[PDB]
Amino acid sequence: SPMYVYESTVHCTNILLGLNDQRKKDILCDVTLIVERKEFRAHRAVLAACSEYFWQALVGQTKNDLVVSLPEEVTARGFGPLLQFAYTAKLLLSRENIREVIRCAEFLRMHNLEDSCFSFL
Amino acid sequence: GPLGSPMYVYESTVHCTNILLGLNDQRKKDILCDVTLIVERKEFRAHRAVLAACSEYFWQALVGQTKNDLVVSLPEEVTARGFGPLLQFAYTAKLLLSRENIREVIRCAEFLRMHNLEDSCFSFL
Repeated sequence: SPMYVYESTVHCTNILLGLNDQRKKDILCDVTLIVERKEFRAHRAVLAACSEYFWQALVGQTKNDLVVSLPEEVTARGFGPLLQFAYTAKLLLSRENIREVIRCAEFLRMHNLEDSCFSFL
Repeated sequence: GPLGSPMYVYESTVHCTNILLGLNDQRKKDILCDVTLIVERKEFRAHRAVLAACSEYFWQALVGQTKNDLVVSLPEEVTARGFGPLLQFAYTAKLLLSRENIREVIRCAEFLRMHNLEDSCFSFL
């Protein structure tokens, strides 16, 4: 009658690696975001999981090949690493893009993604 | 390549868990889902991308399915009793079994070729 329990330490990370690989090959994606004239494929469900901003942006949408344009405040240079972060749990930035990424994150209303989150390699 | 050392790092130790909870939540509310699985005449809402990442059987059944409304009938090997805990595993990283259903679930896991069960206590025979 007792219960056997398994909690996988690797599963979440492997799922995420799988989804990121899909994104990079544009396999099984469902939304095209246009960010400052650049196309980015993603899974709306992953995006809406990370943020209320994308939740409201993507919940109703009932279209073949959905296409959502982000406003001018969101640039490609700031968004790219934030999209990749949603798929890896990792941000790795340099002097070139750190400001824009942080500024993008505040527009996309990501709580407490600030200066002080970052560390040195 | 980059300008400057890409040396400014942030790694989140909650991020993955958080995504997976959001996905499981989406699944249970049936919001932002995209496939309906029919298993022994029962319906399960899910995300094809998530199934494809967890299961080789689902990968190969689902890659190239571009259509919006998607219903997928699983064969008779897949029972509701053996699949239920597996779908939940896929969505939470946790598998809870007893003597009553273990064989049925394990058998179903081999058929689906479910990933990330090898570090478990369970034999696959």
